[PDB]
Amino acid sequence: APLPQLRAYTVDASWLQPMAPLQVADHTWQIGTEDLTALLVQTAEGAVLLDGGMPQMAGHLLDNMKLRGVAPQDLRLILLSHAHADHAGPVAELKRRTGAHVAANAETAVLLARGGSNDLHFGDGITYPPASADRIIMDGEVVTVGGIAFTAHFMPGHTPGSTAWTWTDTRDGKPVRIAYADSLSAPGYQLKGNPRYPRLIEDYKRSFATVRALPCDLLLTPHPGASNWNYAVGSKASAEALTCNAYADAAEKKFDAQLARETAG
Amino acid sequence: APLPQLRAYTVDASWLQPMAPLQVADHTWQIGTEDLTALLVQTAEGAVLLDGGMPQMAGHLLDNMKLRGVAPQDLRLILLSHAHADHAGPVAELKRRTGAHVAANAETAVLLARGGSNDLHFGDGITYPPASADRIIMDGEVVTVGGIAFTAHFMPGHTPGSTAWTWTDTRDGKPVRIAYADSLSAPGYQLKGNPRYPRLIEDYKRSFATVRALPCDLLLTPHPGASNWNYAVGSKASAEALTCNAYADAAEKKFDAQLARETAG
Amino acid sequence: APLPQLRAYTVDASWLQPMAPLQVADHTWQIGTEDLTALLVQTAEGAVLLDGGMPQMAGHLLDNMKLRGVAPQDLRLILLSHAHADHAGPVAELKRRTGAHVAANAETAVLLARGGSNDLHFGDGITYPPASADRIIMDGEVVTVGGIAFTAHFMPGHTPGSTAWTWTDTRDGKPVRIAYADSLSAPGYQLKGNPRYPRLIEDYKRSFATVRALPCDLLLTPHPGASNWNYAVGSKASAEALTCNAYADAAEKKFDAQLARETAG
Amino acid sequence: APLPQLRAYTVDASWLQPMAPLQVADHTWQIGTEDLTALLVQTAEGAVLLDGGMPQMAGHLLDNMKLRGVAPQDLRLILLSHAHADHAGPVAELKRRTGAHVAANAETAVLLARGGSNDLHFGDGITYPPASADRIIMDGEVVTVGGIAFTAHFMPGHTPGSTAWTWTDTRDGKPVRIAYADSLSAPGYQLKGNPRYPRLIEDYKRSFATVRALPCDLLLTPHPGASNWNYAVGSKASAEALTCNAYADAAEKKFDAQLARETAG
Ligand SMILES: C[C@@H]1[C@H]([C@H](C(=O)O)[C@@H](C)O)N=C(C(=O)O)[C@H]1S[C@@H]1CN[C@H](C(=O)N(C)C)C1
Ligand SMILES: C[C@@H]1[C@H]([C@H](C(=O)O)[C@@H](C)O)N=C(C(=O)O)[C@H]1S[C@@H]1CN[C@H](C(=O)N(C)C)C1
Ligand SMILES: C[C@@H]1[C@H]([C@H](C(=O)O)[C@@H](C)O)N=C(C(=O)O)[C@H]1S[C@@H]1CN[C@H](C(=O)N(C)C)C1
Ligand SMILES: C[C@@H]1[C@H]([C@H](C(=O)O)[C@@H](C)O)N=C(C(=O)O)[C@H]1S[C@@H]1CN[C@H](C(=O)N(C)C)C1
Ligand SMILES: [Zn+2]
Ligand SMILES: [Zn+2]
Ligand SMILES: [Zn+2]
Ligand SMILES: [Zn+2]
Ligand SMILES: [Zn+2]
Ligand SMILES: [Zn+2]
Ligand SMILES: [Zn+2]
Ligand SMILES: [Zn+2]
Repeated sequence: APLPQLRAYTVDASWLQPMAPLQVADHTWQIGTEDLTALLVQTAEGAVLLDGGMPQMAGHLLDNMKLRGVAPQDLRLILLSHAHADHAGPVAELKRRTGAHVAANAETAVLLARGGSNDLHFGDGITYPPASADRIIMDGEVVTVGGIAFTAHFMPGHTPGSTAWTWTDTRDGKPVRIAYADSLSAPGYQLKGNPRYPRLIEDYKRSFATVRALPCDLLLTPHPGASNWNYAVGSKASAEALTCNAYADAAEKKFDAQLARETAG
Repeated sequence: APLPQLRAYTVDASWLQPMAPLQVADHTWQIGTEDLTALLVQTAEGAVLLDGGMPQMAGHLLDNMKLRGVAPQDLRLILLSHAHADHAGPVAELKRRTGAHVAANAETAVLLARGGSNDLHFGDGITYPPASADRIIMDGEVVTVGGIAFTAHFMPGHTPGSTAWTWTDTRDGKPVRIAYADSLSAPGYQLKGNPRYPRLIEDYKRSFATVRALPCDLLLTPHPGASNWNYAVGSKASAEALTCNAYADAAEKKFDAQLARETAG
Repeated sequence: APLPQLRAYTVDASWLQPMAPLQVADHTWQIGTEDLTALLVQTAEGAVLLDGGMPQMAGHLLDNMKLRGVAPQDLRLILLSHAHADHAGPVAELKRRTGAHVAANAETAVLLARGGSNDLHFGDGITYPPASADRIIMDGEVVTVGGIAFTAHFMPGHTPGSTAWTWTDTRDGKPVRIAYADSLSAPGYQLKGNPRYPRLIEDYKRSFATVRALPCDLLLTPHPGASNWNYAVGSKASAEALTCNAYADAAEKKFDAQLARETAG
Repeated sequence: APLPQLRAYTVDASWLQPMAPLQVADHTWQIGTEDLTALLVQTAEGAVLLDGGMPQMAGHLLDNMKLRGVAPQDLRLILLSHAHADHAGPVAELKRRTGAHVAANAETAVLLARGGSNDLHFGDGITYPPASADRIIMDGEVVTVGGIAFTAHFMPGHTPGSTAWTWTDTRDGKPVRIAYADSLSAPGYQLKGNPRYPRLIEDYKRSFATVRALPCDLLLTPHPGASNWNYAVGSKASAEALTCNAYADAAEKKFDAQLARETAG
């Protein structure tokens, strides 16, 4: 009996179902798929991309940027929620084709440079082309493009580098404080006494409190279902979206239930 | 219609068919699979590994090292023919589990650090966990472990970093100059006017001449079939093996035929 | 008037004054200089080095290891307090000459890979040869060599990656819990409203509390004066050494005074 | 007697003597110092910089770009002759402040990522802030910005990664084939039997022939004196400049004389 074949990272079809740009606020657009968020923020001096989704989405993102009037070279900066294959997948290829810089904290930088390999929980099961961060970000640091200020809020747990990004856009007239909060799932993770992540539970617990305190007129998440968006319904997409408070509290109830189950079995 | 799923790198079963250590000379053993070479050289001051095969072979290699009396921490150095998934696949994991250093030329180092992504010919189709080289090697440089001297001979073409490694072992008494020459295939490559590799044909042509001039009492290749080894027949494995001259000349005839076919269609 | 010349990183002579190995406990030795700590821990299966001091100390460290019976290849692992030139200076050269692996957290890893350049407070004024970390460590993770367990305790502030390392040695018979706590200085730092380190004050404040809670029968610090060691007096070197509590409290009083002075002027 | 202090990399004052932009052709300007070349090429879709000189020149270069109408964000690409402190010195800082990408061959990439440390001949004596290459270039590859095509010609010797860059500009009307050829010095190098560079002499010899064959209506070199430019005399700066043939032949005569002297003593 030979050694087993490598097994591809396959996802639900809706994670790979392309959509046209969906306007979130005056400068902010969802340009990823129906089930993976990729936010384009268009400024007077270039564009910012927050997340890119799966590795095979690079061309779709560039197509949607062009629909928005954004040439590849106009992308100045890539920001990330966390460096897993379904959110940072196409970053290497996007950098090559745009000249964009990547800004991320040290934890996200080292995982991205590994292509998601040697993941604390997934091992080498879910990888993607490696990419290097060009600017290292600290907790609370402000990154500014075209006058739009993006603030990082560290929320470790789902990954050590998990980050929420906040910025204030407008809706026609009035300001809208947008919060792009990272995932709070723990899919198949060993939570208690994890030798690769000894303070995992403490980090999640603090991250729930960080999410609750975010400036947050409008919450978005890497998976739209996590904050109750429906990208397929256009102008009704945000209607049932959760607050940052409700997102944190639902995530913590799920976490507490999984911890109790882990303690049981 | 959604975007396509990622597709795993699958190979012939014999590339993943484990074998027990096969002795090549007094200190040198084939410890990979029936169809992928991985050479262990055991010295008074630790072991050297030349190639590791596929990513999922790391545990098999460590098992065979232990059969040879070589504990994981006793592996001092990893050398590579070239940094493709089926030859350098398990290098990252081997480094983590042994403390070995990797020595390679600059071209092999940059490809390895990318996990084989953005390959000049394969793109992102065939990747593996990224790894960093700890020592950069120049053409003709000598690497010595436990008194055994390994000499690098650059033979670019199959990859820009393709390298032949030579060393002198013994067979009971008499010296045997071993040549571990890299692959000379060009699988699906565009050879002529390649914008990612403008001097590809010149490099292959020079590499044929480098292989012909190697010190070479015994030739081995990353794929045993390439030099006419049969690892499944034990002490008869090397009986029909090619000389370095015959390997180079057969590879150049194949190359010339493919170039003429490329020129035709 | 031409642009100014580059200016070397010069230190007090005692930071570069070599000393013979000074035994701290049964397996632990100070092998750096009179004014820079470099701890060698010798185990049944190889040695661990915690810090190396200045870049030009590599040969002195190897000389002292040899005096201890430790050949260069016997060094298995390098640990760091923080990645500044006077503590991590010779790490690159030590790795090349020993085959050791470096283990560090993500923050220390990214600063080390920059050679201390683009430092949040020093800019490019104080740099050293870059080095890569081979294993990324999480808060509370245990690294074990030869049965001796080293636990990391993150204490950000002096650098984002600042780390205390703890292990239990023996003194003849009885156990001694050693705490190698990092520096808590803020030399010339802007503490309040620092755009490169927005949560600097919160991190220092938490790090004082982390240091107070360390398992700590014997405290050592990267600069011996910081914990009131005198490496020049041999067996009396530790006599007046501070507890972890006193070190934290003295450091916090200094920090509070500097913050008040920063608030004033 | 203590260990010696670190010693700064100091150069002649004229290597740090700033100058205003000196026009070389319709799109090409010398914007470095009187004694260090840094070429700005201005295109319809952004600027290219070839070399930057010393680390402390970053601000001077940005000042000269602004004089040319080139904002920091308008710099798209940095190209290098070779990755030594006096030519690639400010690359890290320029990348941070412009968003430019660096393109270089694998040898130049690995040396740049080391900040020039562990240099084959200089060791750690001459270092600079490390920087990463964003695009790896092959021999003869064409890099295009704003329709202007830059071709790389490898000329190893001074460093393994030494590269000549060629492009065709215009002088008012007529085309001018510019050749920016790298240094061919061997300052204090051991040429014969160098274990860190065994094929050094063969590489230099081939590089003389590469330089002789360059498309070359106008030659420039990293040090203007090497090709007999005088940047201080404005429109007469290129009057006595050497051809590519004469540069190669003078460099080879110097090399041959140094080799004979090395063979003697
Ligand atoms: C298993 C996932 C997937 C993996 C991950 O990022 O952890 C990815 C590697 O495949 N992405 C994930 C994430 O939280 O970001 C996870 S969890 C899953 C995603 N949508 C679902 C959701 O959020 N609901 C509220 C139902 C659960
Ligand atoms: C297509 C391959 C495979 C790929 C490669 O390394 O290029 C790998 C990525 O899947 N390894 C390869 C190599 O030359 O190293 C190639 S060529 C193929 C391997 N054994 C065969 C062989 O060498 N014969 C003499 C029949 C041809
Ligand atoms: C300015 C330093 C020097 C610099 C640093 O590491 O920050 C280095 C870059 O030069 N190392 C330093 C450290 O805290 O680690 C600092 S502080 C200085 C060192 N010994 C002194 C001390 O600790 N006392 C209790 C008097 C103060
Ligand atoms: C010793 C140098 C200096 C060093 C180098 O790059 O090698 C640098 C590290 O300090 N740069 C150098 C180079 O060739 O690029 C060298 S050689 C020196 C520079 N101008 C002179 C010259 O080229 N003449 C024709 C007189 C000789
Ligand atoms: Zn995830
Ligand atoms: Zn996800
Ligand atoms: Zn291959
Ligand atoms: Zn192969
Ligand atoms: Zn410090
Ligand atoms: Zn210090
Ligand atoms: Zn040079
Ligand atoms: Zn120079």
